[PDB]
Amino acid sequence: HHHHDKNPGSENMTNTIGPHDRGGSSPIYNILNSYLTAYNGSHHLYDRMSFLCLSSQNTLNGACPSSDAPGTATIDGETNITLQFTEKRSLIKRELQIKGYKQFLFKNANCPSKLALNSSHFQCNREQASGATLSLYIPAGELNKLPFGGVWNAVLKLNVKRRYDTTYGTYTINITVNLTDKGNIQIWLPQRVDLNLRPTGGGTYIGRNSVDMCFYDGYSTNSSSLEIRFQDDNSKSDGKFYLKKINDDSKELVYTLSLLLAGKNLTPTNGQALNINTASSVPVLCWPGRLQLDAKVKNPEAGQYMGNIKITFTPSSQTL
Amino acid sequence: ANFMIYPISKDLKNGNSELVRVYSKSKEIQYIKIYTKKIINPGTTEEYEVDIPNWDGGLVVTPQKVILPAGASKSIRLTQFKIPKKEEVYRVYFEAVKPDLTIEISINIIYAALIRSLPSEQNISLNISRNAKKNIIIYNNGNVRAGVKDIYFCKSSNIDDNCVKKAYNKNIYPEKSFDTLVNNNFSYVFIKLNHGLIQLKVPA
Ligand code: NI
Ligand code: NI
Ligand code: NI
Repeated sequence: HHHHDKNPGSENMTNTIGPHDRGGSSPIYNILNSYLTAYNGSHHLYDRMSFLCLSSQNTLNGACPSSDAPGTATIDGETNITLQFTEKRSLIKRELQIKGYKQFLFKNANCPSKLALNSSHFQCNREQASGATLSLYIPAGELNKLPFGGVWNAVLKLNVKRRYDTTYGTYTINITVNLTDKGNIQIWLPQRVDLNLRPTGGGTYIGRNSVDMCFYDGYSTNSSSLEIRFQDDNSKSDGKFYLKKINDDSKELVYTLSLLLAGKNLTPTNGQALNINTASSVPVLCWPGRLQLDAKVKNPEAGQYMGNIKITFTPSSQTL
Repeated sequence: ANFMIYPISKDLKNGNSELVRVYSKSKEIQYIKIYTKKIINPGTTEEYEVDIPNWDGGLVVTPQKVILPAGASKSIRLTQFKIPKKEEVYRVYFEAVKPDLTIEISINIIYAALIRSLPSEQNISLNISRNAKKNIIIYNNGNVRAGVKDIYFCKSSNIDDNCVKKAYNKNIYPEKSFDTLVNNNFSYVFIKLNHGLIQLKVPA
């Protein structure tokens, strides 16, 4: 229980939190761990430190009581702070809860009760305080309130005050939060398809269609690798996809697939598995992809044909 | 595709069980079937999967089928039946059931989560041997899988700058050996792993 002298004043700090994955529930995350705001051996002007928010309704810089607590009785507890977090690359904004409390310091006594930021002062064993500590933290489970992984940022401003007296400065705290979401992978076809089949020269036909798709894998991760498989039930171990006349298993027609996914192009056989290096609660934004179907058929019998294709999404084993 | 799953990967340890939730972004109610495959020879070129019943297989997955209301999520419970001596890896597929001249091609998305069934005390042991070609082989002695990134081949006990570096980024699973493909006769090796081990290299 040894403390150094210190005078309060404006401060600027940066606090980094995590990496924390989104998948597991957020634990408690410390922004300040009983940070010393003031202390003094000789006098007792730091016997009633209060910490006020700039606005009580404005969440930009944290919203919490902006005035000294009215009653003589202390408020034992924590102060709730609503603070606006902005993801860096999207500029999307979400408001999270922050918990804050002070703690008073006495020369000859130890009385460590937690007080709300604007709470009134007290004396321990009829002794006045000499300084105060300040703790601020993200509660458990708060980072799971964020809609998607990414670098979320915020700035907190608290005024440092002697209660019902002079304001000493303003603490600006820069809080960066690195959310991970590593187990997050999705695919969407924003919109079954028809190959719009038409004849060509020689009794040949040609059809071509394509589906646009939404595709995402959990980000701010390290480089990850995924596995995709394309299969047709009417898989004969050829590696070829087939369309059988409905009602006529005897007749088969052949078609092919190609996929451009986020700038990368591939044609898969029927049963092949493809690794995708990503270097090449879930999130809506998606890197673009397009599966394209194609077919060339000569002398084909009329009547409809149908084809079903399973596209399996998996992490692969030959990864890290 | 009208759904998604969280999560894509999970490790079950200590006999404890975890959950994989399935999300409906369709507004029309759907039915999901769940089934598991055990992965044989994982990390290798002869890797294959085979079906296991849901109760007497390494892992127990409940439920096997679900009603997926629109915009809601169900929960699927993964728990290890019996903790295993060495790591085991499974895939749990989430397919959907949709049954109630032209061409119609219905397109369908299936998710398979990669689940590691982990052993009780985790150890990693890497043994080196040399191949007929005299290439250097790495056997996973350790129960848990290896995950090597790069291998600094070395002329002598200390690395310096004359030692060859080749990056691999390939996992090594227990009881499996991996050929680095090198037949020249270096003395040691240094290995980094995903989150500096030094070992002698056999000249046989
Ligand atoms: Ni009162
Ligand atoms: Ni583009
Ligand atoms: Ni449920």
